[PDB]
Amino acid sequence: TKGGTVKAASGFNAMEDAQTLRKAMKGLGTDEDAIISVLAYRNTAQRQEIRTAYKSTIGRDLIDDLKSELSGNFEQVIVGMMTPTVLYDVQELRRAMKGAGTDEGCLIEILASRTPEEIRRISQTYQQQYGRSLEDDIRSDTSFMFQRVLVSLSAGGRDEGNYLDDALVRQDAQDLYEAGEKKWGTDEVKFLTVLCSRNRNHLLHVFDEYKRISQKDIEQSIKSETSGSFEDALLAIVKCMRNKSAYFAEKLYKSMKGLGTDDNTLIRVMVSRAEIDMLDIRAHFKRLYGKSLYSFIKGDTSGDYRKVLLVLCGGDD
Ligand SMILES: [Ca+2]
Ligand SMILES: [Ca+2]
Ligand SMILES: [Ca+2]
Repeated sequence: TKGGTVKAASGFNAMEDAQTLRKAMKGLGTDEDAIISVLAYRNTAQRQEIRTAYKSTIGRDLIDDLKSELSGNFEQVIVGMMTPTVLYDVQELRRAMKGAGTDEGCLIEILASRTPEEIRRISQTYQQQYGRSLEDDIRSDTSFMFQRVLVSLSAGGRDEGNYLDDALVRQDAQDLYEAGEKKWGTDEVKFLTVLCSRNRNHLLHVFDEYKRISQKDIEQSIKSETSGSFEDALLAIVKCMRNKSAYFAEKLYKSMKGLGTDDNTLIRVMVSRAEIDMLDIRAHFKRLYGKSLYSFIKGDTSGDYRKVLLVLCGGDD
């Protein structure tokens, strides 16, 4: 509703930007501020035009140069910014699954918050890039009910449109209420089938009906009736169906509120949402947490890494 912080620049001159960036890198050292002052003030599409212009104006490769000159978390953010939107998601999913470990939080976040149409583009691109099925990789990297949720989301087969079947909304709400009072454990299949199959309008109506019949929010019941990564995935679906901006505020809060910082999450959220809904994220952050997002980033990061994240945030003093 308020939208993003990062917008398409006016007066955009790709060749001039190419020259600014080369000047920033050429010779010993780097002018990191100059890099920020260009890249954080162009949108992702414009940054692709810079890449093209850099080859033809400078006779070099921009990403290669950035990678050579920069390091650490600042390099990660800048290279992130330079990556086409779909490919960035693809590469984040790959990173989350590569090796014996898994970044489960990353999988949840992307697969719960992207639309089916976005998931299909991601899935296609992952297949083309790696010659691997996204669904098959997810299936390998996760287990049990958590796997069922993530495989379903990755398959991108949720009902679409906004058709409202009042009788089915009622039935679903009742079914979820009963699934929670089954004698020998929650019926987790009912939860995951409703939450993974139904269209958004329908689910928003189920959530309201569930509260009407149970006097409890569906999130409260999820928290008391499920556990583990499976719980976390179901909560992510619900939160994303209600208000994805709020979900991402929560993701940012959790990435910073502890001792230390979940940089991978902070970076991905800030890069991936700066053009979509960062102003809404900021608003919801302030409501939930009574502090500005800006102040959290300022307090938990430093250096050029801080600088660029604060430009992505927008604001604020
Ligand atoms: Ca240099
Ligand atoms: Ca793995
Ligand atoms: Ca911290």
